[PDB]
Amino acid sequence: NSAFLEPFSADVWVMMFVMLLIVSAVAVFVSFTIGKAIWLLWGLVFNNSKIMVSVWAFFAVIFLASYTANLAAFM
Amino acid sequence: AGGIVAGIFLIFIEIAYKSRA
Repeated sequence: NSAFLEPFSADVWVMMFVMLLIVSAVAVFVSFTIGKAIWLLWGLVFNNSKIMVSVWAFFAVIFLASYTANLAAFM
Repeated sequence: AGGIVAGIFLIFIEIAYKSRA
C-alpha cells in the first residue's frame, strides 16, 4: 500500500476557519451559544440571518463536493 | 467576505424594510 489534509494544503482550513469566524460573528450579532454557532458552522462544513446561513450552507456544500472530487482525484 | 458584507447589507436593508412596514 495524509492525503485528506494535503488536498486542503492547510490553507483551506484556516480560510474556512476565519470565514466561519466572521460568519459566526455576524450570526452572533444577528457563551455556549457561540460554541453552538461554531458547532453549526462546522456542522455545515461536514454537511451534517436565515439567508446568510442558507448561502453559507450552499457554499459549504459546493466546497464539500469540490473537496471530495479533488481528494478522490489526488488520491 | 464580500458576499458576507453585502449579505449583511442586504439583511440590513431587508430588516429596515420590515421595520418600516
